[PDB]
Order: sequence, then C-alpha cells, then structure tokens
Amino acid sequence: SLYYEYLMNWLTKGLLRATYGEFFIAENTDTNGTDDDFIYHIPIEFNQERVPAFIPKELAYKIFMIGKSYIFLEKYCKEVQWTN
Amino acid sequence: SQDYCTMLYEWLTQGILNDPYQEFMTYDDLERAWDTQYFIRKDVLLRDCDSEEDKNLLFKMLRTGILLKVVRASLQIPTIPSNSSDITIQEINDFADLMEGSNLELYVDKCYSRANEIFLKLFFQG
Repeated sequence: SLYYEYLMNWLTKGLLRATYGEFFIAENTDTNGTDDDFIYHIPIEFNQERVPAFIPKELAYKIFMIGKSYIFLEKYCKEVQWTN
Repeated sequence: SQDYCTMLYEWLTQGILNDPYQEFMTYDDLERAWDTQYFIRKDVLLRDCDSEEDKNLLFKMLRTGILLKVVRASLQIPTIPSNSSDITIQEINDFADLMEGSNLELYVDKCYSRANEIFLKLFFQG
C-alpha cells in the first residue's frame, strides 16, 4: 500500500519525496560540471536493477517516462494549468 | 489554517488587510495617507522564499493585493463587487490541498489575472 503511494506520488506529481532509496527512480543532482543548472538533463535517473519483480520493465519504463514528462511539462514547458 | 485561508483570500480578492495579531505575510505601514509602504514578514511566510519560483509566487501575491487595494481605494468603496470581472475566485476550503503542489501557484495566478484585469480596466477607462 505504501509502495503504491510512492508510485502514485511519482505518477501524479513527479515527487520523490521521502522514499529513502526504496524507489526505482532516484533524484540525481550529481553532475560533473556538465549541465550544472539542468538545461539539458532533467536530473533524474532510472535504476533498472531496483524495479520490483511485480512490475514489468516495460511498465517501469512507462512509469519513469510519465514522471519525467510531468516534471518536464511543469518545469520547462511552464504548462502549469494542464499539468495540475 | 481556516482563518489564515480567510485572510489570504481577502488579501487576494479584495486587498483587505485585517491583521490585528501581526500574522499575515504582508502589512501596511502608516497604521495624505496614500504614500503607503508595504512590508513582508519573512518569518511568517508559507514558502521559504529562496528559489526563483517561490519569489515569483510571493511577489505575485503581494502585487495582487496591492493592485486590488489601489482599485478599492480609488473608487472610495469598501469592497470590490464580485461581478467586476469574469475571472471569479473561490474560497480556500482546504489549506493542505492548496499547499500540496502547484495548486497555490494556480490560485495566485487566477487572483493575479483578476486583479490585473480590474486594475487595467480602472486605469484605462476611469
């Protein structure tokens, strides 16, 4: 139930709030001078080794992409009303 | 947070500052009296005002209230009728939801649109 809450947060808000490394999508602001301000990056990585066995890797990639596209639309496309 | 939502709704839709306990984000000085200066109590803010979008939202709230107070003071009226614009604002009936995410940003955006519409109507016509 709480993992479903994790997934629901990520899928409807792009949130990785209080997951403590239990989610297969971790915020990754670790850069090496390339794109320090995330102009090209969207600093979020997707660990394929952390996908739980009860989620198909295709649906895991779809989850990652839904969250990435929500964050994209809300932060860079400034589409606030539609994202909300 | 119900009374805080009430104060914020009043400041966002009518520019009224009824703050007897020194609580709201902003307040008028000077208790002739028109060169008013506003302040912002940094301590009582809802968002920490560190990043750029938080400052954008904070100053959008402040400007919405300022413009609505100007409109309300020019016409010598105590409140702005709810029909003065096509953009109508609802009351904040769930503060937790309002502060959940971009909800506050859209709420302040609607209030700012209504305030700018009324202010520009008033200046460019009256």
